[PDB]
Amino acid sequence: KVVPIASLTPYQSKWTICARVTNKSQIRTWSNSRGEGKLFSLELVDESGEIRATAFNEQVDKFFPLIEVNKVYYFSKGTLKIANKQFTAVKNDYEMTFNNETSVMPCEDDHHLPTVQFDFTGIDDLENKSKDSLVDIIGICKSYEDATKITVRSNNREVAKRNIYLMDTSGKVVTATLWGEDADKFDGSRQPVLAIKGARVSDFGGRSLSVLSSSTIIANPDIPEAYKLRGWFDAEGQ
DNA sequence: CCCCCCCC
Repeated sequence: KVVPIASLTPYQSKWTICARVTNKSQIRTWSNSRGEGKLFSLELVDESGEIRATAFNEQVDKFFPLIEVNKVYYFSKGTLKIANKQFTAVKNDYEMTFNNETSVMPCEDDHHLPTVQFDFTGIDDLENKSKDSLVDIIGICKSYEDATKITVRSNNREVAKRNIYLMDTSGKVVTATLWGEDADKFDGSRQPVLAIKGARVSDFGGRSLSVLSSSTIIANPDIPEAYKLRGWFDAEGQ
């Protein structure tokens, strides 16, 4: 029986949520001073709230191919505990981890559950944010560059890299780096309003941003401050 | 249990 995400608490292992996926990761392996394994993570949203959920190893195999982004599912039992704020933009005290107990059945998208949500920081306000801290931002993609292939000696990877320059009603332009696939797909033609959840702050250049693979980019967010942006921009931004 | 996200 279905409770909101707002209600979920480590003190009660009996719960079902009807949540829609807003972010699914790809499967990633790790190995360290502690452990070995693979995982993928999700970000969920309902009418009450949002939550990050992560499946490991044997659930990654169960569940990776049964969950896709933008769809609505019942999630039933997982592991809850304090969110590591360091590593998310997601707005919850806790954080779910699948287990052998987890069930994931498809739920009806008839209650229209919402889409990504954001807690924005003005591009003029990033001066007051810390390096490595995660931000949410909305901006006109004033301009963008072609993608290039960076070469990472530290770990031996050749990554796609695409810089984009984002401006908001303050006239402050911030450089933002896309990586990998993102760097490759992105087309900012007609200068769209982008809303990016969980972009990571960087100090290169004073303040810039790095769009991580955990970040969630919405091309023309159907949200009030996007019309507010295009409005200004087609006037003062010109 | 991850939590790396790269470069100038």
